[PDB]
Amino acid sequence: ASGVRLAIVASSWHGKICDALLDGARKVAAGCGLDDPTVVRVLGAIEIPVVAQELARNHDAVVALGVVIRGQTPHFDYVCDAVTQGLTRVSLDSSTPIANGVLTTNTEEQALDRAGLPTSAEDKGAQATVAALATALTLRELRAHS
Amino acid sequence: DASGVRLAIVASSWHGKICDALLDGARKVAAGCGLDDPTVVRVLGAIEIPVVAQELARNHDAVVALGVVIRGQTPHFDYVCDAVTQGLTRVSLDSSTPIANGVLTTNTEEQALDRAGLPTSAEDKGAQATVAALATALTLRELRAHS
Amino acid sequence: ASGVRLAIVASSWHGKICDALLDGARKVAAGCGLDDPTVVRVLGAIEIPVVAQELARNHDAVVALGVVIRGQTPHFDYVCDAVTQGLTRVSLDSSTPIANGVLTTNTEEQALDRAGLPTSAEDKGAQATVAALATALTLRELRAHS
Amino acid sequence: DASGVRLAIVASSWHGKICDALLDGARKVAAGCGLDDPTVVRVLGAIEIPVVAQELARNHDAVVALGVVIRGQTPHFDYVCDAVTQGLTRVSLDSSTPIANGVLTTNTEEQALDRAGLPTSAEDKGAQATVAALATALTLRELRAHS
Amino acid sequence: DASGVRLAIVASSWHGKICDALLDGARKVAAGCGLDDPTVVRVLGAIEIPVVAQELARNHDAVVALGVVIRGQTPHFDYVCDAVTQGLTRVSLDSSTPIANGVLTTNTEEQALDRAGLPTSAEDKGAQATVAALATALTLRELRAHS
Ligand SMILES: O=c1[nH]c(=O)c2[nH]c(=O)n(C[C@@H](O)[C@H](O)[C@H](O)CO)c2[nH]1
Ligand SMILES: O=c1[nH]c(=O)c2[nH]c(=O)n(C[C@@H](O)[C@H](O)[C@H](O)CO)c2[nH]1
Ligand SMILES: O=c1[nH]c(=O)c2[nH]c(=O)n(C[C@@H](O)[C@H](O)[C@H](O)CO)c2[nH]1
Ligand SMILES: O=c1[nH]c(=O)c2[nH]c(=O)n(C[C@@H](O)[C@H](O)[C@H](O)CO)c2[nH]1
Ligand SMILES: O=c1[nH]c(=O)c2[nH]c(=O)n(C[C@@H](O)[C@H](O)[C@H](O)CO)c2[nH]1
Ligand SMILES: [K+]
Ligand SMILES: [K+]
Ligand SMILES: [K+]
Ligand SMILES: [K+]
Ligand SMILES: [K+]
Ligand SMILES: [K+]
Ligand SMILES: [K+]
Ligand SMILES: [K+]
Ligand SMILES: [K+]
Repeated sequence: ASGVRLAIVASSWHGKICDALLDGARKVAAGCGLDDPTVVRVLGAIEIPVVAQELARNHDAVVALGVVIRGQTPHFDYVCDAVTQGLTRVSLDSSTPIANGVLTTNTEEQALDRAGLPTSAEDKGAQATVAALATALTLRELRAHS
Repeated sequence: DASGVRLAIVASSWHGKICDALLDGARKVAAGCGLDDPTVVRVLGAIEIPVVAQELARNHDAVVALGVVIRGQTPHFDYVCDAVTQGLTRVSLDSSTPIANGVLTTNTEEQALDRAGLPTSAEDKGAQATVAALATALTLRELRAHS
Repeated sequence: ASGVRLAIVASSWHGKICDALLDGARKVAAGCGLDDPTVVRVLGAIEIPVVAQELARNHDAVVALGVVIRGQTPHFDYVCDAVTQGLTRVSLDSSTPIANGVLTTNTEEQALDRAGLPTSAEDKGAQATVAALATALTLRELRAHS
Repeated sequence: DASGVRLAIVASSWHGKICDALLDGARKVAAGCGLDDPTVVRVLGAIEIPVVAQELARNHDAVVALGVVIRGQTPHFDYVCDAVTQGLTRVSLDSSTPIANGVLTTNTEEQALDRAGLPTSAEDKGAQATVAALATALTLRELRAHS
Repeated sequence: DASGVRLAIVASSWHGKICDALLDGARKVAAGCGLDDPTVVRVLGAIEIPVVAQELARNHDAVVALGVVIRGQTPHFDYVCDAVTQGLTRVSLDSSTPIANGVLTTNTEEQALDRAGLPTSAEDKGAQATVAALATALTLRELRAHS
């Protein structure tokens, strides 16, 4: 996976968790032979798909990272619905893997357990990057060459 | 700073007070970021927002949507919100322009007041949405083509 | 408001309420100077989007009126889902406001109370027309002239 | 009259008895409206309906989709009905052709029988879906260009 | 005899044993139908399927999608299923190609095992998806232009 162009875009709402998710992503890339990928920051999860649409015109793969926790209003449902619609529409418009590494949890302890911190049980940020990179290599084999 | 961006705000009128509070907080962030007079447009309900926002998109770098939708005794709450979701998301990708979602979705009237930026409110979503739109407009400019 | 082309498309399912909706829309059209709007009838709410798509080709605003009441099956949810997706896609393809005056209630007494009958609480049929006319008048001032 | 309209019907196969009962009511209405032999095509499941409906819309004025989806023990039910709702809605507007939704969504099997047009049923949705398609086509015919 | 049709299969890897069980059933239906060597591609997750299926569609008459999504402790379940539903439905209509939906969605692991087609399973949904893709392909072939 040395010749694949990778991009990462991560939101900033709930800072501590997002930094953990970006850390797993970066570590997976460097171990797979990719030094410095393109990393872009945004404020919220709803602003992700419009930045990924721009990034897909120059890269082989995009990894989107975020965290959305349930509150006391039905606001949770609609923030997650946009990300679902947006990323799916960007993937098929540009024929590029967009990996969804956006966490959707009920409590904030669950979000901490899936970010890849010292005592976490999981790192879905690392999973997402492996997902994007493997797909990119697959598309390269299936396409016109040699 | 964000002095060079073209910004538009579109806000509905259903529930006057809360809408007037959301517009107030949005205007204060715009002014503090260097933008004195943005394009402000009023509409009746939240369903009319996406079509007006599509018009603003072909002349602006950032569009901010403001409104309030409170749950009644019929499932009418669900489908008003569903319309705003699909509309604002499709507009954003057709025009390659960030559209901020600052339309409140609450169960009670108290909650809606508490997130509107009034004297004794817990937060202001209208101010939050305007920061979301300007910052994403500045990012796209850096990513896009310049000398 | 007299220079506005206005089309109204009303469903037939639950006849009594539909005619109450349609006459509320008529009164507020006539009061705003528009004596004779284009009125088209359809049977089910599902058939509204396709007819509105046609009416958008030579009108400034379209109003959609209907009634959907919940039964013993999840059928209620999918009828509303179609209406939501259709009118949203019709408004954005033709850059025309399409007012959503389709009533969605749990019991029948609720749908009567929102129809604008002699002793009802309010009239959503009139509200939807004011919504279309005002938005049409807004798009007029924003667009090219003179 | 109403005999100038060309009609197409696509019905899935999942659940034997009920699909045939839906097609029967559809067939009765068409012949009663002057249309003796409409284009009938069979598919396996409800997910395969949209893609055949897209093909039939290229030389027909109206298309009727028929089928049955009954709830099981997994959330599978929700996602079969989403694909049908999304698919047909896209097809109807792409081709500017009415696509009638006569696919049943029920919690039990006894509910799906009662709405299929059987000897002891309370109603028949297959007949209602066809009427909806023919009427809408005739309306579009009048609204569109003719000498 | 479906010896003429060009078939592609795309199967995710999340939950290894079940994804092997799904693909085994799909290969066997293809082999009995006269199709010896189909195009088999693997991916990591279910979200990754629609984009690989879109590439496969440019060169095949039908595509089969296989995978497993089991519910957890967070609302994550709904959203992974939502993306698969939207993606596949849009791909099938864009390309005018049947895309069979053999991605399992269950509440327990024991339920996903029972519909995969193991030695003691109740059913095999992998085989069911392929039969759906092949039959629809032959139908579109009959409906489309030929001398
Ligand atoms: O196929 C999957 N089944 C699951 O139960 C499950 N849970 C889960 O988190 N994923 C992730 C997978 O769909 C994607 O690789 C990822 O979400 C995209 O970045 C998956 N994938
Ligand atoms: O990433 C987010 N996580 C949340 O829990 C959450 N709650 C919340 O209100 N936002 C805002 C974000 O979705 C948008 O930027 C905002 O709606 C402005 O359009 C976010 N963003
Ligand atoms: O306007 C409707 N209100 C309802 O409560 C209801 N229930 C119901 O089954 N329909 C059918 C109608 O939307 C369509 O004509 C039908 O789906 C056939 O395409 C309708 N229409
Ligand atoms: O902003 C709104 N909040 C609500 O709770 C609510 N409920 C409600 O019925 N409307 C009307 C609005 O969506 C539209 O103007 C109307 O549907 C006409 O198309 C609104 N608007
Ligand atoms: O018509 C159907 N009704 C159901 O309840 C049901 N459940 C179910 O799994 N299918 C399969 C069908 O949607 C597709 O042919 C299958 O998913 C392969 O793409 C169907 N089809
Ligand atoms: K690319
Ligand atoms: K190749
Ligand atoms: K723009
Ligand atoms: K640049
Ligand atoms: K127009
Ligand atoms: K002007
Ligand atoms: K046609
Ligand atoms: K005409
Ligand atoms: K093909």
